[PDB]
Amino acid sequence: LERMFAKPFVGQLGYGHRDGVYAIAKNYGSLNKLATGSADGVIKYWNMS
Amino acid sequence: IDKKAKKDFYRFQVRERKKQEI
Amino acid sequence: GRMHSAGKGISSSAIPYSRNAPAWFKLSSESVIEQIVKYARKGLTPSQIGVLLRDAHGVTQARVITGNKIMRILKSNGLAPEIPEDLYYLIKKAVSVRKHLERNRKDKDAKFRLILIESRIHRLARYYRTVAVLPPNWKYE
Amino acid sequence: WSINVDDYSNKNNEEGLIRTFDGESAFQGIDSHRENSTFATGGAKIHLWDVNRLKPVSDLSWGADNITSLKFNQNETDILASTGSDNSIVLYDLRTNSPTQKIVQTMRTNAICWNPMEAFNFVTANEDHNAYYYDMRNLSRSLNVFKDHVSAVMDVDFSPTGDEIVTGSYDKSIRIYKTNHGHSREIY
Amino acid sequence: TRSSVLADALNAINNAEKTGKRQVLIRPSSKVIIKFLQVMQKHGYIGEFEYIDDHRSGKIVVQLNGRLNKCGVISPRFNVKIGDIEKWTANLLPARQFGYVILTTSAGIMDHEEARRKHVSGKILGFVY
Amino acid sequence: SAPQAKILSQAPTELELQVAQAFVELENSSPELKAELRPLQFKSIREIDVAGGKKALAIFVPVPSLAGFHKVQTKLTRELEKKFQDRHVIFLAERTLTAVHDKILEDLVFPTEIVGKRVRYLVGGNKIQKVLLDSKDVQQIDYKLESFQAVYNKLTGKQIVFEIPSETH
Amino acid sequence: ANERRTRKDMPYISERKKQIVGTVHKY
Amino acid sequence: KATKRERGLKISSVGRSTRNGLIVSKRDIARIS
Amino acid sequence: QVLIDTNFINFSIQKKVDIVRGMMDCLLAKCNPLITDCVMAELEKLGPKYRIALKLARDPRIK
Amino acid sequence: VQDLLHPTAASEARKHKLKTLVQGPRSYFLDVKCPGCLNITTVFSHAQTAVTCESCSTILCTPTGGKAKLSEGTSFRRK
RNA sequence: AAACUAUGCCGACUAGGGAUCGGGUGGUGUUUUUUUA
Ligand SMILES: [Mg+2]
Ligand SMILES: [Zn+2]
Ligand SMILES: [Zn+2]
Repeated sequence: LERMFAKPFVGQLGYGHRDGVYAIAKNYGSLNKLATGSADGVIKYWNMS
Repeated sequence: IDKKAKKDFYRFQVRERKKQEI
Repeated sequence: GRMHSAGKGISSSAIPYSRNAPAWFKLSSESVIEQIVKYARKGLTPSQIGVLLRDAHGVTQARVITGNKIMRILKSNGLAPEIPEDLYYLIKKAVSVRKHLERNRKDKDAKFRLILIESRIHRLARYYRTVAVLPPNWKYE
Repeated sequence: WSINVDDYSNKNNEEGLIRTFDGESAFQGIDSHRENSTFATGGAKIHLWDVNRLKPVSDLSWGADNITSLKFNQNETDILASTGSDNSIVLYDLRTNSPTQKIVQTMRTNAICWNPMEAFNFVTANEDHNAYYYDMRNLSRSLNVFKDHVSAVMDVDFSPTGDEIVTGSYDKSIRIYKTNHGHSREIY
Repeated sequence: TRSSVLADALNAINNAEKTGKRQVLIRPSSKVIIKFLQVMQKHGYIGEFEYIDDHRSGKIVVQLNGRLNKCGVISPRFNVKIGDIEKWTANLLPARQFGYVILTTSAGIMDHEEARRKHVSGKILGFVY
Repeated sequence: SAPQAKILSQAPTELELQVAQAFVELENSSPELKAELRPLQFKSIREIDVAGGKKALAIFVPVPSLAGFHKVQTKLTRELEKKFQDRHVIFLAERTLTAVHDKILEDLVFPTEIVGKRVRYLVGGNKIQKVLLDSKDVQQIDYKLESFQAVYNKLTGKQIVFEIPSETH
Repeated sequence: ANERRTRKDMPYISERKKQIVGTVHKY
Repeated sequence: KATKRERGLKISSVGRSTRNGLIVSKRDIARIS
Repeated sequence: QVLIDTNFINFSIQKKVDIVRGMMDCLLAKCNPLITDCVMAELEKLGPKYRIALKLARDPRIK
Repeated sequence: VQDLLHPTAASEARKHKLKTLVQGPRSYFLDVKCPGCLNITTVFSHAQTAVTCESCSTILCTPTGGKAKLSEGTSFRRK
């Protein structure tokens, strides 16, 4: 039963970054918040909920 | 050293051979 | 990598990184020069001189110990060959094969090897003629 | 940067850049002290910064080698660890404002994470397809080795319960290990 | 037929990139190779690269972060005028703003954008994207 | 022998006088080392500071006599350090720019040898130049690496990092 | 394993200690 | 085994690709310039 | 409003035709190109060989 | 896996002379006492000549394919 | 006289495994052996 119920992927955040993601930072005080940055120079703040 | 020596290699040697040739 | 052969060997000497004389070497530079002159007077070629000094006299490299190559040391003292040492041996080998082909006219293998040797002489002779080490009129045999 | 969030509805802006700190050289890593505002950046030199000051308040560096990553401890907040390009791991203590210990490994380590439940234990992502679990007080020996990956391990993280770690690798996989076992229980 | 040292280095980097290697050894080195790699480094296509002196041509160890699609040298080293640069890029690169064409100019080896900024020109060395 | 004899410079500085007095004292005390100490003579000297607060004595010497100094450099260096503590004594020759810089480096590291040289190019554009030395006298040179860096920076105007591989420092 | 048959002095190194080249402060 | 290898996507047309490098003809250079 | 297919991007790169400019040239009007998740997913599955196609497809002008 | 930039000293020892990071010679030099007069002579490890004592004219080594085999009774030390 | 059932994607190209031929270095202990070589 463990094998047939193994469905780990839940989803992706938004449309992702234009270029590869090389920096991820979690908010240690908030459960659903995240920060990511890419080689494009762009940084985003997410609502994982 | 005697077996590894060359009779005709240096400029002085061939001149010596030329001297004896004539 | 061999020209005129299919071998790809890489056997060679690996000159040490440091270019100063060994610490344990405690002989005067002038003494090494006199030893080089003596051996050249006896008839030894520059390649053979380096072997004797390196094997028995601790001279790791003539340039490192004395600051000048064996060829330049000898030329400074009046000792210089007719023709470059590598060309000297190629010609001698060609002579020996030609002598053998004289007695044995059925040795087609020796005929093939002679072509390779004479070809090496022409390429090597042409280089030395370009650099002016060899007089322009010089021709093999 | 400052970001407007909707966690609470007790109000009802200034969303954007707040301050900029200029540096002499390029930066390569950043991490922030948990208890207080000070944060540390790792570039050609690892620098301790204060938020209320535009220049690095303190300069830390074992030597001339550059620092590629750093991570503040989570329980003993004054302890910090960094990684060098010379295949080294350096430990710092802010109470002394100095480095403490250095060990050189056979290959570079790309990331460090401290155990949330154990103040003196940290795991390192290494480039020999392995992740190494270390004790701060005795760095001569590793506590554990994780060997399942087949390319460089580029990041590592502890679960907040402290019983698991997750590794990201150059081989396009994510592996989860139990801290008491040297082999992965999962691959994604 | 042997190939130029620059071409050998670039082919080695491409092969190491494609095969998934995170480090490549390049021998022999040169000033041209180091400048070319420095342009790459400034644009982030490679990581740190270290030069080792062996009292010979030398060696370089280059770290790769997987962001390199392709690099190469272009011959003959034809001269490109400043006004022509844009057109040449449109011929030599995947897209309008994708990749950099590297030129050896009177001011040194530099990408096409910095050459435009400096109003300099010269021969073409190669391309990276 | 007078100290001024050791000094090739016509107008000797006071520090030259002191160190030349040291050499002639070594000559007189030496029962046979004087035979090699007497011919040896030096052009000048430079006292140049080090990061730690110390200074180093760069004794500028002619190259043909630099060879003879290198023959007897060890004993002279130890004795001069005894006479002059807080002083790191080093014998350098006065002498293309790359070649002379390399020769200056070799003179500095003497009696130790250079195992290798490396240049690390960082991402931002910085360069770290490093010189790898052997482990022949690892403790002594480890007490002198910073002095070598300071001296080389002062003379050649370059930033170099002296490393001793096979040991973690 | 073949080496240890004839090698008089071949020490046993644990997998945990293999990655460390050295440390600065010895204890 | 019968399937041909996937050859990726074409990215250039200016000149031929060889081991020595990308070669651009004299005619092309004049045409572009 | 134009729906982009996966092969369209690949052939556009082969011919050096910009998506936004190429469409304006063809129709002489403002075109709003659109990429669906399926097309984006198909580009990602093509592999590392088509990383260039993936980066152009992510241009901000492509909604 | 190995770090090309920082190879282990043990790994470099096993490699070929020309394949290390910085190629170097694996040979060395020796101080050989002649059994006869006890004078010391410098000998190359891979000597290609039968090095003879200058004073004694006594053979100290014999050339071989690789390392020269020292004559019996000649004591030696690595210089 | 000769051929007469064959067949293998290719390359500038990564890391390997077992066996074997020639050379070299080191370890080890059995064959070997002793101031005739
Ligand atoms: Mg041959
Ligand atoms: Zn759909
Ligand atoms: Zn004797």
